[PDB]
Amino acid sequence: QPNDEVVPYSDDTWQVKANDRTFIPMNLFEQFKRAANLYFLALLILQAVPQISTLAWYTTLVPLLVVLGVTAIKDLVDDVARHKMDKEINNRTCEVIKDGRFKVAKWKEIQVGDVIRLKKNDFVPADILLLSSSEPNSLCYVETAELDGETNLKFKMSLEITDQYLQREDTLATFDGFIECEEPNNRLDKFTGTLFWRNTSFPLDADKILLRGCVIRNTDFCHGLVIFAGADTKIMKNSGKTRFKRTKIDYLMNYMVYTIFVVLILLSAGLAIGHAYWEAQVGNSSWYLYDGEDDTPSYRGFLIFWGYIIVLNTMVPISLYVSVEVIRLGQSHFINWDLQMYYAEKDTPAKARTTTLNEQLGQIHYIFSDKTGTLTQNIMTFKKCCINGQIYGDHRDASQHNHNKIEQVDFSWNTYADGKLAFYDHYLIEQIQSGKEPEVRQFFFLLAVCHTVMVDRTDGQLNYQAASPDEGALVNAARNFGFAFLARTQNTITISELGTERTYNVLAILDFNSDRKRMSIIVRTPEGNIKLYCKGADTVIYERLHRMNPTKQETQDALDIFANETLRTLCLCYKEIEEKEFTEWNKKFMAASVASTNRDEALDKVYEEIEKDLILLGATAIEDKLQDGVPETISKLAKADIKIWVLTGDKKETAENIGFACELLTEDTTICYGEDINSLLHARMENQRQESFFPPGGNRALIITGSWLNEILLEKRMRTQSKRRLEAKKEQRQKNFVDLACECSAVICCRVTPKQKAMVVDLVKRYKKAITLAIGDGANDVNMIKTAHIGVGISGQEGMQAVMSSDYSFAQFRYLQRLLLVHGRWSYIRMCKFLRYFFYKNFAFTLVHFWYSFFNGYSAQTAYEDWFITLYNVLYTSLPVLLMGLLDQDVSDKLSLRFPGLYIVGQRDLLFNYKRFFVSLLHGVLTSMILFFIPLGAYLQTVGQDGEAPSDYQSFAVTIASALVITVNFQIGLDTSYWTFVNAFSIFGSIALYFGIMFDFHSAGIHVLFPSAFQFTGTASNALRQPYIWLTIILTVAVCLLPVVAIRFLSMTIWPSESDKIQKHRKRLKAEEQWQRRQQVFRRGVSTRRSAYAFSHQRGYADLISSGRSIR
Amino acid sequence: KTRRPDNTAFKQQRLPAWQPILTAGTVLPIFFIIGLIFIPIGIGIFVTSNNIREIEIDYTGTEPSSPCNKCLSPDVTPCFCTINFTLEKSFEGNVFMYYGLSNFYQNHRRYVKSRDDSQLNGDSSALLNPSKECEPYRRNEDKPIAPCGAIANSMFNDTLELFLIGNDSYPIPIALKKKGIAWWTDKNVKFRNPPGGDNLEERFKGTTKPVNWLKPVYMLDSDPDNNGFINEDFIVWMRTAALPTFRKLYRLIERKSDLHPTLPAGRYSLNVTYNYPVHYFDGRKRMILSTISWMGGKNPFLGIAYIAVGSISFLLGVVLLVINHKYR
Ligand SMILES: CCCCCCCC(=O)OC[C@H](COP(=O)(O)O[C@@H]1[C@H](O)[C@@H](OP(=O)(O)O)[C@H](OP(=O)(O)O)[C@@H](OP(=O)(O)O)[C@H]1O)OC(=O)CCCCCCC
Ligand SMILES: *[C@@H]1O[C@H](CO)[C@@H](O[C@@H]2O[C@H](CO)[C@@H](O[C@@H]3O[C@H](CO)[C@@H](O)[C@H](O)[C@@H]3O)[C@H](O)[C@H]2NC(C)=O)[C@H](O)[C@H]1NC(C)=O
Ligand SMILES: *[C@@H]1O[C@H](CO)[C@@H](O)[C@H](O)[C@H]1NC(C)=O
Ligand SMILES: *[C@@H]1O[C@H](CO)[C@@H](O)[C@H](O)[C@H]1NC(C)=O
Ligand SMILES: [Mg+2]
Repeated sequence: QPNDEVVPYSDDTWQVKANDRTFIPMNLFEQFKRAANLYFLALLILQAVPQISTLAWYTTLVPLLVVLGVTAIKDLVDDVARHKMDKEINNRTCEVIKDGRFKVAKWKEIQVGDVIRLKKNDFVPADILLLSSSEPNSLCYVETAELDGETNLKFKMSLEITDQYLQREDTLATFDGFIECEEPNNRLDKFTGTLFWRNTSFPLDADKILLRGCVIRNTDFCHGLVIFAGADTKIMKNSGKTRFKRTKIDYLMNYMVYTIFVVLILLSAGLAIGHAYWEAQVGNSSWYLYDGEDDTPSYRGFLIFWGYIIVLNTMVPISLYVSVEVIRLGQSHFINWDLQMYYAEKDTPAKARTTTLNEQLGQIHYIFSDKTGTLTQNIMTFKKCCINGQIYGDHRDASQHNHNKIEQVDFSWNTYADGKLAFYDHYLIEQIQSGKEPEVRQFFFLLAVCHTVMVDRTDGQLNYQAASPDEGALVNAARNFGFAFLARTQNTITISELGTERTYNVLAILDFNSDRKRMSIIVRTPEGNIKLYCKGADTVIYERLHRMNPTKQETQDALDIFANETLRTLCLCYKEIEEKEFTEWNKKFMAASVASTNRDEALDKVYEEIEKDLILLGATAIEDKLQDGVPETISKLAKADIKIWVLTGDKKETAENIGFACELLTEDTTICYGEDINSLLHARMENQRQESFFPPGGNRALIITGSWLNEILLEKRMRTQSKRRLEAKKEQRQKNFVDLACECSAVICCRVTPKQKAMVVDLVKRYKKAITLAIGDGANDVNMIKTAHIGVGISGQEGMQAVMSSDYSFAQFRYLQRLLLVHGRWSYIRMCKFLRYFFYKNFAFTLVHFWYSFFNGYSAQTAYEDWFITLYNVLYTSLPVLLMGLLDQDVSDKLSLRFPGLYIVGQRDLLFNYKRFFVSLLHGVLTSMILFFIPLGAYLQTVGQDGEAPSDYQSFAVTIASALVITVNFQIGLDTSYWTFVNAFSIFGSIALYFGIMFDFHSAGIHVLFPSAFQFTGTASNALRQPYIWLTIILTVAVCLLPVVAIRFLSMTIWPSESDKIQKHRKRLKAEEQWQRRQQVFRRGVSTRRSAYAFSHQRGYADLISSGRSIR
Repeated sequence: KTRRPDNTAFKQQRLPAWQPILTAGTVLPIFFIIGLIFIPIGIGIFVTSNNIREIEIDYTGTEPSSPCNKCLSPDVTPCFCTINFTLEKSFEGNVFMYYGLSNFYQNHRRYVKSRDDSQLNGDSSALLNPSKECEPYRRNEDKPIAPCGAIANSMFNDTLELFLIGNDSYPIPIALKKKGIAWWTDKNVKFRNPPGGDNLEERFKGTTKPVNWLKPVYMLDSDPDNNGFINEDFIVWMRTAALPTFRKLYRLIERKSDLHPTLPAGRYSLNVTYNYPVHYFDGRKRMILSTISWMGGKNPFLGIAYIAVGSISFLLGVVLLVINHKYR
């Protein structure tokens, strides 16, 4: 029942009249969306209440305004960058009618029902109705490589009435046509409508509708009437819904901000309880601590709880969000700057068009790739051929093999030949030139006749307009080998045989169809003989061969060799037809042609009658050229433990060939189809009415058509509860397939809709909880690009449908190596290094107030100067961690491509867990103990006691702030592995900036201006002049960092990471052999193990030549 | 799309960088030079601090048999407490006299902020309009308190005197210097008298004294350079202590002209006018005499800490060395 040849759009009125057509909201956006921004607005209120305030309002506005200002600045450049992205690439213009004549118009100046005009190689701006075209009968050939993966051309026809009345420009303007049709739908395979014009009703079908993703090919100009436009086009209806993408760590940081909030409430409540107790047996007896306020001890503890919320508020960071997005913004610019991801051929650099999803590039689990245009160049070339059992195509010279290094064959002896055919084999040439083996000549005569392509000679260049690239590849190849298809007529062809102008009479073209898997042509030679020429699949043709076929075995061996080389193979054959035999068949053939009741099946029946005894000529081999480095990229990302799935709208045969060419499917893999997959899933149902679907050691792959994908996924009061089983039954089936598909080395989904592509991506996100990357080109990949965690749009081409909806955009698939292994892998290390240290330096700084609480009566007296808390998070500790998050490198970029195994670190979320989070909080907790209790030990005794003795709170505060700044800036130097000059400058500049500003605040000049704000006048000069103060600062820093160095060394010595191992033997690594294809896997024992047949083509072309529709 | 990126080290992300690796030969040296540099410093601090000559007398007299418990309940507010202490070893060079208070939370937040710096800076406006922070001690009856604040109000107002009991048994007075006991910045920058006039009487017009103070701030001292907001004892107190247990410089006992020790070993008597009550909140008043050391003062904690940290660094180095050798 499921059909492997069609895309299942089914399992997923409108009226058209012709020619009758910036700072206020951003601050609010970052306030509400972020809980921390409202937290710091709440603290401002608590800081303005004199009953509870323990820190000046300066302490929070100054960090907050800087944080708010920097976020606004970043949001501005993103707004400007996005505008530049849209404007500079949406420069698409189409000719429209709005006055007496056509005139250039933008794609956005297109209304529903305005006559337009397109030229050769023009993308269709909107779903239109063919009104007229240059070639006869108002035909139009369009390639839908962007609407689906199909690489062949499809012809479209206009109404017989619009063709003969809207040819001229003048009448197109006056065309007042009324169209009723369905409302905008997503289903691209038919169109229900009617055209009311000239007091008559003309029904419409999809054969008259050009869709937006189409590209006009082989048509000088075509005029259409826009039916739908913009988001109403059937391709945009297939585009998913844009969602706000967030990283796996974005969600994590929210949980951690809530954890520090809970800790802050609990610490404040305990300290508030302690103060309530302290005020009972100590504070109330202290006459000097009399404030004339009849406050009960429990009221003072309640009243100081808000004091410790304010004092300990710096526990939750005020610069976490700016720091994270400033780091991602810089990391996103390294992608835009990478010259190793710059495609010079199309002048296309990589584009990080979302500056917010960066560390997720280092966590990808599954890649869902498009085929047509993403893994391929959309180029097919004739490579090899077997003739009489002799394979031609190997590097050969003269009449015997001499050397591998062979120069390109010289086609100068051929008049029509050009350089398009890069053939390295001279032995074949003597066979063609010598003529001692006429069957070699007959082999290439077939390729010049058995096609159905068209020829353009409007200026003498003999251009071939092939609807099938396979035919274009073969017809071009035969043209170079001396057999050129020159001219075509309804009844005759004018092939030139090595310069001999011979005109043959075509008696019948047995058209091609998917289930037929072959096409034939019957021609009458100039002598008068009738010959039938057939090319097609090896399986079908070998069922219709003559009994006496000596070359049958040798040709079969060549097909296996071509199949093992990942080439698309066809078998050639012919037979002799007697005059009496043909006229008997011709009489039946004509009857099946005129008989329109069952023409499709009537013609097929008579086709089988004449294709009975065929003599085998040989076989061809065609390469569908991949993009460079595609097999190399797939092998390396497999070493990174990334699974690559191919989701394409192209046929099953093309998808399987590219799977073999990409090395995704090898001769070891056993290929399972929808028939096989469905049976396994069923057996799992009755079995349960989890065991692995396959033995663990086997190698397997799934090639699944869209019809079978719906079949296996069940996507082809009483009502209420009845749905739960239907939904629950599907959900069990959805999970069983994902477990099955993820048990396979490779999975290929072919003939799938844009919705199905996103569906497959979404199933893996749901049932595997995996991070997914989707890469593709054209509008049929927009749905999964928007669905995936990361969406990459292959740029550099002429259609930018998938680029606009993508997170990232580079031209070549092979650049996925550096996007993940270099940029994403580092971005994850750098993001996690930043978070590991960022929460360290905020706990080490804030927990000092907690330890000082046990010596100041739990009174929320700050252990620092008021202005040190103001500038700590923006000046003294901001820059160094930003530079590490933008410059750190554990290994080289070249050494991180050589070892894709380093990528697995971020897939498993090993560098930043909830455990790594609490270990950095314990690191900050223990640092704050030493940062306080070492100075406390010194200050409990004599610390430079003379007239200028710094034994006071202010000197105590300056000492702890000095040791803290040195310690947290020396920790970031222990964390840094890539010590740049800017990294060194920031670490020592931050320490130098603290001392420079502190001495400026603790100065006579500023105190005179306003004594109230600055209370620490002269403290730094006195405190930092004492040897004990510096001996205390040095001891504190040493005790804070020495245990860290020992732990880092012991951890690196006993449990070295993969980066550590590579760095140790970095200078002793020299063996890096380049990737190589499996050159030979030939074997003996099976005549045929796999059919490498592939042919992209459609019905209806033979009927165009048979009649005069396509003949001008 | 756009043109080719420009090949710069930063943008191509290949800046000249030093790649430090925590190798066996890069971290072990720092665990030994630290160990070999911290140990001698700890010995130097420890031995030097022990060589400092110090005596500490607790004259709070909270526990009976101390001969001035009579001042815990001073029926007559002039209460004089006398304690005899003996210096077994003479004090050489300049000697510093301190008073210490324990369990005196001078770092309490409600206490630390109870001052008007603009007033103590000699601002005319702040003299007659004390800030709200010194709220309980802004105004006494109608006019504002000159040193407003819980800090100025709770000023240490004990008087300490030292006499040398000679062989004749006649107490010889010991000269005590009350000048140069505060920070120079505190004396000459932070604390200023209100402007204008030449007599402090008119300058501090229309202000009351702190309620706890016996006499106004006019005559904190007879010296015109040591009275007002620029009084040394007042400024020493105003500098709040970091921890509840602290000591504040009281007097300087300058080195004698003769070669004899400034405080020769013998019998001494401490005559203190008991004025400051601290026994309510379990406080302890003390008198400390300490000699000057060119390594600051007496800090045996830093000496021991350097020995401990230095010893552990050497111990860690050996442990790290063994671990590395096994995993070489
Ligand atoms: C000296 C005895 C250590 C006492 C702490 C007990 C040990 C402790 O809980 O953790 C030490 C904390 C955490 O601070 P650290 O970040 O320095 O500790 C981690 C360190 O980064 C390791 O190396 P690295 O991977 O980061 O390069 C890491 O290895 P790995 O990732 O392979 O596991 C390991 O993670 P793990 O624990 O296995 O999850 C931790 O030990 O702080 C310190 O480094 C020293 C803090 C003490 C500093 C003041 C001295 C009291
Ligand atoms: C030394 O300082 C202490 C306090 O540090 C002074 O004791 C305090 O004296 C004031 C009066 O000057 C007392 O304030 C009020 O006195 C009224 C009498 O008008 C009295 O009825 C109230 O009890 C009220 O407190 C204050 O209570 C008292 N404080 C203590 C702890 O005793 C002392 O007078 C000062 N002595 C010298 C010589 O400066
Ligand atoms: C202290 O000395 C004085 C006078 O020298 C004497 O009257 C008193 O009894 C002495 N007290 C003690 C405890 O020695
Ligand atoms: C102690 O000092 C006071 C005041 O200076 C004085 O009156 C007294 O005579 C001195 N000697 C004592 C109390 O033995
Ligand atoms: Mg594509």
